[PDB]
Amino acid sequence: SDPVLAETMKNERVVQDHNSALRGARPINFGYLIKDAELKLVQSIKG
Amino acid sequence: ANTIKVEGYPSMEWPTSLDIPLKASEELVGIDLETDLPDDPTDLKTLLVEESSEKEHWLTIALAYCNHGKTNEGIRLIEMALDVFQNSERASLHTFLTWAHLNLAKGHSLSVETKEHELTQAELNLKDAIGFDPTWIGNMLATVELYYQRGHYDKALETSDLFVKSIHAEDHRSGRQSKPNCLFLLLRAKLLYQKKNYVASLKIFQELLVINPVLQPDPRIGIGLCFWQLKDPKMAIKSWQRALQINSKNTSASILVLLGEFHNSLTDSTNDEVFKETFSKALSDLKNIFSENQNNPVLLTLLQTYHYFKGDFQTVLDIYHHKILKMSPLIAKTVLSESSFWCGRAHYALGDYRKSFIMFQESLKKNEDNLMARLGLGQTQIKSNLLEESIITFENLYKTNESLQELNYILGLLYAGKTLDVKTSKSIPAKELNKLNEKALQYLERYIKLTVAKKNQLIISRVYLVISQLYESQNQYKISLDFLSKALEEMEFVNKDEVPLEILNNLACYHFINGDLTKADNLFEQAKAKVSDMNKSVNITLEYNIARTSEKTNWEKSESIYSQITSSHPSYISARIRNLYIKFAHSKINDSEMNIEINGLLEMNKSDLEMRSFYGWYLKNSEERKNSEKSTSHNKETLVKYNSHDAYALISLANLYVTIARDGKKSRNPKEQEKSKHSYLKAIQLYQKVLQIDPFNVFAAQGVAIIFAESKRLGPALEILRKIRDSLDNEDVQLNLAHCLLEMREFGKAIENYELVLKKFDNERTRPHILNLLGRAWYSRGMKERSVSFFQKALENAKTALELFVQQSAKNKFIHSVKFNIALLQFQIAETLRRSNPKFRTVQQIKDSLEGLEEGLALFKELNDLKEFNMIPKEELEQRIQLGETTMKSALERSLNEQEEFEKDQ
Amino acid sequence: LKTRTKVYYQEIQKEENAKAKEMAQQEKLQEDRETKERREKELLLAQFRRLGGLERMIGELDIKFDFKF
Amino acid sequence: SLPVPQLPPKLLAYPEAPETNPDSSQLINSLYVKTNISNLIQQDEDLGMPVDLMKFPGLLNKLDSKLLYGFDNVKLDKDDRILLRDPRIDR
Repeated sequence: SDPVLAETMKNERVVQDHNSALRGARPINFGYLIKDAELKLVQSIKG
Repeated sequence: ANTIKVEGYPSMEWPTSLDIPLKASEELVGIDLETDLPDDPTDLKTLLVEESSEKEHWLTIALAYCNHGKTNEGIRLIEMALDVFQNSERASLHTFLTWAHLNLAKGHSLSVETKEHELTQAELNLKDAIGFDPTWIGNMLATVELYYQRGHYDKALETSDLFVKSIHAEDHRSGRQSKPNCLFLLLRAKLLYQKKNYVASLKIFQELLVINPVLQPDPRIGIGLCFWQLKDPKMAIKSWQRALQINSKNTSASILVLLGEFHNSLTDSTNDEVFKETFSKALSDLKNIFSENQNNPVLLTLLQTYHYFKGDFQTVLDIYHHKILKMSPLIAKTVLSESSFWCGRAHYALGDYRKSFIMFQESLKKNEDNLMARLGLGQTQIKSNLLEESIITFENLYKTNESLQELNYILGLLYAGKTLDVKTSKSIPAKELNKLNEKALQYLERYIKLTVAKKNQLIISRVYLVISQLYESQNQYKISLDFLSKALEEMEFVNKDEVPLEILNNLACYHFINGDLTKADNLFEQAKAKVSDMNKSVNITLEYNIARTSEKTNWEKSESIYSQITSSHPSYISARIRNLYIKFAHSKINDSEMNIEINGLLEMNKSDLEMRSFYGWYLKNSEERKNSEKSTSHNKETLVKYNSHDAYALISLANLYVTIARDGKKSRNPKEQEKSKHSYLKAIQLYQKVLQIDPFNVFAAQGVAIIFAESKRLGPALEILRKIRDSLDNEDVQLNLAHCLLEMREFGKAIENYELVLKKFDNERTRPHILNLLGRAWYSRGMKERSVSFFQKALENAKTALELFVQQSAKNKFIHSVKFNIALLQFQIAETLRRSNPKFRTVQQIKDSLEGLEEGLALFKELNDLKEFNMIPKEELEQRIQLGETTMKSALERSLNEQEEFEKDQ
Repeated sequence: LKTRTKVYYQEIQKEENAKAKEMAQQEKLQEDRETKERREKELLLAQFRRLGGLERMIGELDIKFDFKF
Repeated sequence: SLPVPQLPPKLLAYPEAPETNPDSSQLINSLYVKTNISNLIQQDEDLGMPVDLMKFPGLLNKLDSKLLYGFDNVKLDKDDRILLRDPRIDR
């Protein structure tokens, strides 16, 4: 439609996505919790 | 005039007068050979044939003719002498003619055919002279020189070595000592220079200087040449300057001193004023010298250079095509290569890349070590959309130019452009793309270092931009901001007035994610100061940026800017999304106008993930909106497989489906407990996927967290919460810390984090309800019966929570249990003071407790009369009534006026 | 090979090498006054030694030729 | 819990700066400053040193080749003796 918004459409870049600012400010890796889960998970819920 | 003249040195000047003898034997007929030489040599021929003069007089007059510019006259004179002196006396005449025709073949403004004719006549007369006297030094020297003039350098060197061997042998046979022949040494020196043996050449040229410091051709020219090729330009120039100073008429030396002037102006000047002065003097000397040597290819190439830098590209092409091209076969390959190079620069500047390619190629064909031309070819390949070919050219150059700064810059930028292209990221594995990134960084960083090493050269500040952009692509924003700021600090130094608004804005953006919003706003607005000329599309973005920093101090300007932006342009979603949050934070609204306008927003761009995340936040916040059962479908449809493998709405669905399972476990029926055993493992069946997609997502970490405070494995859990505190300042995570904490837990650690929630913020719904429910800390604290001042601290808690919720009567339909909590600790201060000892501090203390007890009775009445009250059985209502009230009415008065007597006793 | 001129050449060469080497070694002390900083920054900011500057500075030169090619 | 959907201030791309592009001739000019006329110091294949046997009196007219052998016992000036040193001796 209106192209005055068009120049802006192609010159601005995304500093941080909505799926990528869900991480705080000094991020810590939580890759230990996958195995922590699938251990405690399976050790708990057996029916 | 044309001879070296130095005080104290020897001289090589010819005699200036000549007498001829006569048979009448009058010993004089003087000829001053500077003046009395007739323009027609036949006039002297008549005298020389008249007196039957000796041959040496013919030769002396001919050499005076030659050493006066009239070489053709001397030639014709000895050619007339050749019709007279028969037989063996011809030898010296042929020697003279050989050298005279060599001289003529050394002349400016010659053609291919004229030069070949002169060299042929030289070779012919040399054949004759060798036929007579094959051992005279003049003939051997002419042999070597003719070999030289025809480009047969190896043959010339071998011939001259054999001649020198022969001479030393003949001298050694008859006892004579062999002195070094200056001309054999000079030829050997020039030949070794041709063979790129610069050390040997230089030694011969220096020793020639010692043997004959007035030798012509000046060995100091060769000295300077070798000094230059051996990377000693200062000594080279010193040599050429000396040659010029001792013979101001030495044109070669004047050209060499001129080149030295250009070089020294370009490399010695410390400021623009000295540069313009010295360069103007060089250009002036160039004009003066050129006015008398207009066929000189070095001077013409200097003119090509000046007219290139003067923007006059048409004259560069004209010099090449009308002057240099016609005399091409008669000029040295390196000079011609530079001339072609400048012609190619001209074509490049005019945008003619086919012709510039052709010209740089022709330049390389006559000097493949022309570094400038090879860079020009690389750049032409860039302009011609031959990027991979240009990279091959530049890396082949890099093999032997590892330390060239411009090459490192160029290779770094080409690799950076590749790394940041999306097409390459779509066609090569991630590891390869990352190695490409680090190769770009290697090139750029070594350029930085090389330029910093020479601590007097200025870094092109774009390198910092590019390094910042490379680190930005791989999500390392600390180093990215560092390099962006380094870029601007170098950029404000050079022309502070015009730094791009982009760098100030983007530094402000990087500061926004850091936390400094006043500095971000500051630089955002120093950038709005300098916005562009036509279609200023940058204002929309700048105003949104300022309006988004202005959200938590002075959001009235958020109001203003967002409103005008959305009124001016409609499609900007990122504007009025945040505007409808400034909405919420201040509630200047009807909820119905909200749902109307957003549930208009929804479908205009259905597949925008962000507004999906806003309507997920629309139905789950502070006031009401309890069901959102369709929100199951909302946030499962946001994914719904069109764009699967994404986290936000996914973890929202997670949170809801785990909230279901607590209500599942509350039931006594085993079927729904086993059913909640599905709403509980759906959690860990999806949270695992979202930690797989992005480990550092903090909120998946609190997912696990809220399980353990709920599934009674808290020990491991408050570890994770202590960590997510490091990576979050949300009040939710830290009040969940004090949640998981409060259970099986002394008091100190609870009230700690609950006054940290207190002071972190000033929010008005979480605060009342949460610290209402968790004065419980001091309450259970007191179920341990610590002391009375902590009982009254729990009183503070209760009291304020009550007055808040009753005055905040907008949503207050949840709290009659709270009311009973406060009534309960009125009851529990007394029940603690019932078992007591008189030796306590008593005046003005527990009076208030009995007052509160009667107040709690009054509070009990209200909940007695209510029917909706399903907290405790109504029988047990009336029964706590009777029990705790038959005890207080017969116990509290007891204690009160029992302690009054101890007040009498103290 | 002990001609006077070879010995003379070699003696002068040794002397001049010694002198030039020593001067190069002492180049740092001779006139690195406070002025090293003045000259380094003056050099840094010469426009002719920065991108586009050579053309700018040469463009400002009045002098030019009566080219008739 | 959950935060509000964040849309931070947007980065802008930079305008084209051809003077610093890799195809910029200004890089060639900056190199020219350092290596300028170097490829011209050799003016012709004679190296600017024409061998002319008519500069030696007695040689071509009287067949006296004495002057080809220089002079004995020349003492060189300061300006000529410094040219006898070895190259790049300023380290």
